Amino acid sequence: TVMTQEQFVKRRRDMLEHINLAMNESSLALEFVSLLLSSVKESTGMSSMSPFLRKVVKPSSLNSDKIPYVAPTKKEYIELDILNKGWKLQSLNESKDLLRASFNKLSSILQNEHDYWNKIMQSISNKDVIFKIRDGQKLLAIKYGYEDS
Amino acid sequence: SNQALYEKLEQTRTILSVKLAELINMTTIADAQENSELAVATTSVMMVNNQ
Amino acid sequence: MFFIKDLSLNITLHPSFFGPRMKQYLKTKLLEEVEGSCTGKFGYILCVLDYDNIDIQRGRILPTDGSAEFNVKYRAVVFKPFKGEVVDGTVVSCSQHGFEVQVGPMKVFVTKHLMPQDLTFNAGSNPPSYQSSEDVITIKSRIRVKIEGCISQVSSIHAIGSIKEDYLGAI
Amino acid sequence: VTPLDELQWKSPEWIQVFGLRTENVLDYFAESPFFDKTSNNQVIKMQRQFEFAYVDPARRQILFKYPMYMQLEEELMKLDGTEYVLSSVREPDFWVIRKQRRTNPEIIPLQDYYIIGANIYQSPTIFKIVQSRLMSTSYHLNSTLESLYDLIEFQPSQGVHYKVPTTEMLDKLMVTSI
Amino acid sequence: NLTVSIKIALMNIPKPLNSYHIKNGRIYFTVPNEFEIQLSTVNRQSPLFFVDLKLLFNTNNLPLNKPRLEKLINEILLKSNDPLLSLYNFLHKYVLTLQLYMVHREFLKLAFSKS
Amino acid sequence: RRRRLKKVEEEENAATLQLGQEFQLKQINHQGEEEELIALNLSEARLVIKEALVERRRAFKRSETREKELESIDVLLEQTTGGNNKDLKNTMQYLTNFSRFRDQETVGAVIQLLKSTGLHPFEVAQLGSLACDTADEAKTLIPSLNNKISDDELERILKELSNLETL
Amino acid sequence: VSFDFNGVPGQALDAVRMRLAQLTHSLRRIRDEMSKAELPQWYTLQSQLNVTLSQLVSVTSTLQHFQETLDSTVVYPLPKFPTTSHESLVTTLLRKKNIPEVDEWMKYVRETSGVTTALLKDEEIEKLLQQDREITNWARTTFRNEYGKHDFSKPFNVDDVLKFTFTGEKPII
Repeated sequence: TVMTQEQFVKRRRDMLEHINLAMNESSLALEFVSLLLSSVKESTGMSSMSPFLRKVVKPSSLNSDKIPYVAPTKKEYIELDILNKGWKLQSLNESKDLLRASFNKLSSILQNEHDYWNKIMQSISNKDVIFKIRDGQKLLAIKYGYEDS
Repeated sequence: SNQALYEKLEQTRTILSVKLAELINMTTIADAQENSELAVATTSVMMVNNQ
Repeated sequence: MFFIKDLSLNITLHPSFFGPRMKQYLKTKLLEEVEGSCTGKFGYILCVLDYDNIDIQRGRILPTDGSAEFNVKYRAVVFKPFKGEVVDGTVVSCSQHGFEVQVGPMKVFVTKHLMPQDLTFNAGSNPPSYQSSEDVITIKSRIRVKIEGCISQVSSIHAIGSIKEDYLGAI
Repeated sequence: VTPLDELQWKSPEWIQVFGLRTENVLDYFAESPFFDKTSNNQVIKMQRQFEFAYVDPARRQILFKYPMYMQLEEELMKLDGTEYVLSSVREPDFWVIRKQRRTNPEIIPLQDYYIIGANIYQSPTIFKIVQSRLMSTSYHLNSTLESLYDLIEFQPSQGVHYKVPTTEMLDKLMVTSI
Repeated sequence: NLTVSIKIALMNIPKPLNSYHIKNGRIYFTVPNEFEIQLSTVNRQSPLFFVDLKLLFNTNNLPLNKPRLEKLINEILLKSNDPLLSLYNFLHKYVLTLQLYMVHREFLKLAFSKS
Repeated sequence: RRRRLKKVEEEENAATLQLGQEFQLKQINHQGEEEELIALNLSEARLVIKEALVERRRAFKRSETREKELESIDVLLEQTTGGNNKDLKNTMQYLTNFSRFRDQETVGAVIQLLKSTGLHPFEVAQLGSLACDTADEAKTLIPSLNNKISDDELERILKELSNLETL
Repeated sequence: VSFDFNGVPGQALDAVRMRLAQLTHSLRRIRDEMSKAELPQWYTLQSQLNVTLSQLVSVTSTLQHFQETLDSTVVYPLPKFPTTSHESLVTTLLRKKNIPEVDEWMKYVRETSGVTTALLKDEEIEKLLQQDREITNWARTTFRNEYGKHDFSKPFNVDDVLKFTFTGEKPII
């Protein structure tokens, strides 16, 4: 396939907005936990609160209590289990497709590399001299000058 | 240089030997332990992104 | 233990380094005369902090030697042991007199009088080691030791260790 | 199906007809799906149609301020089992009502329900809150990872890197002319 | 156009800069076969601002440090007592510095021998 | 300034908090003002030294697992500094072996957790350095902690230090 | 009054706050390093992504270790919370609903599991999961036995020769 600038920049923008959403959700969870921790600690929750949350609400604004210890039922055991089975199957399918695509692309690249090395060994004699050179990419440079002869 | 090639080859060989087996081994169910849809989600995404 | 302290050193510059980059020569001689240098007053000085802004004032020419004396003030991380302090380390040598444990840049030698009596020397092992009923102490072994004695010369520091206290020894 | 811990409930027909104040939060809450029909509150409501320990000072203030809730507590001490009691009030509009089991008095609490502007919410578990937030975080992170790996090209001649999409003398002029 | 023409009437003009072309939202101060620099003003009481410049001597259209030269030309227009004489002196010295470096480049690329 | 000989003084001992007259709690800095004595734990010292070395590498240019960490800091060491680095190499190896915490956020969590105690810098650096487990073991490892921290507070703070221990 | 803050878990909430702050700070690193027009070096970016993923695993494992006393504590606002003025804020901070994207994708994987509750009995589901875990056990012992099948100078003295060269005496052997 061939990749273009506009497709590149829309992928850039959508992964930027996805990482923004991930950061937002993680920070919302962190600030909920810190606002609940300030009910009993009052110091370390204030460190993890937002300045905006400190402006809006005061610490010790939430309270929680112990509802009784309950054992989850077998219906939601098997529901969580069948969810786990299906989602592990979906991850297995994604891994299969990723491995297949990587194998195809790497096979194309290695056929190109094998052709390149076969061309090198059918092209270059041991009398010729080769050295590595940068631009930062590695390139082979052959020296044909008479200055050493 | 060749000692570094030894160490890198050996480490990569061991982790290739263990890694796919771990990838499929963590696809198990037990009442290791996943009592939450969050645990299921995290283990499933760490399969693809870690193994 | 590791500390951060304000340090001052009188450094001598030969007149051959009286160039436009005399400050750079001063900083380089500060590096290869302070980094890794041992002093008994301020401990093993490891690395110089804040290399971008090192306080170098005017340097006095010595009236007879002709060299310049700069009183350079700097920030550095040091390592000074103290009596009665518990540190971790690894064994690098063993003998019948005792064994040395490597903490930081310093070797603390633990004498043969300062192990529990069940632990005995075994020189037949290769490398020679110390063996007891429950654990073995050899080269490249993690071990926690208390320093109960420190001697500090002008340029050398040597410490004495012991593991006879409970909840010490190998980790 | 929508689980009960995840919905906001109000009855604006009840708000237009009766109106919500502190004196009618419990029978306003009785119309909610949060309310259990087999509760001691409802059965003593049917019966009536037909200092003290065991409570925190937050509920002491509510009882000593509102007399009908002391009447409710005095009638609930005669029975044992599930009940709803009003724990914290901010006038004019904030309430907290807790599920509560009582034995003869030994009291253990259960799930709570907070009332903000006659809009009733069931108190979720903090596990459920942070777990939903981390589900969202994991989904967005996985999408970020997949979309970033779509931008990865591998070459053997270099390291693995990003796919490539498909005048020097003017300062010398400036310094010479000025 | 009326604003740049109502502004240039109150200012003295350099003798080689008497060729000015008055169209298209700006003024074209030109020196023939040397350069043509175009400037605009916003109002009566504000000093003129750089718009563009075209090089008229044969090499052309060599690329230049456009934002840097715009910044310094606007700066000297703002601070100079006589903006037109200052601009003419600076630009004449700049194009002749360009010409000296160009003949230097030809002389160094000519290296016949250096003996 | 008085010119007494003052040759009599107590021996520097860690249990009595006597670290010498120039490792006192207050230190006059190069700017002239007094400052709290900066005592580092092992992971904190490793991160400060690594930060100094990468800053020096940046200045020279302008002018995680154990195996990759050791070679990375070895290349950093040989790139940054010149001669007489046996001692500094041993410090780097010792800190990367016995570094309890990996990154800056975890170690700064350790400093703020130990500054919530309001305790001695030497004592909190010893707590952050030694991989202790129980309160009584902490008291017998550091005799300086006797009659300073309650047992429940000690066991809980070492409990979240054990939680913060990683890899 | 005191409101009796007690049913509030201290150590579990503190631990999840510390891991969650680590995860949030790593996500902030990824945001302000990756939003720029030029991407960072891919080795550094992959290392940051791996640290972020490992911290997500760590906070999930800490929350799993505190699975109880986290389902067993329900949270309500207090009166000193401004509820009339910031009802949206308190409901956003106390929401347990996760996004329609993740719910539609969990429904998708539930449908593509190939088996559902809607047309099978609970005993049939339990025996299907039992034979499923038996198949996984067979696969992992196959991995175990397959992995166990394979294994996983001086010819002379320069000083002596030069001392001969300058004096004439033979090198000592």
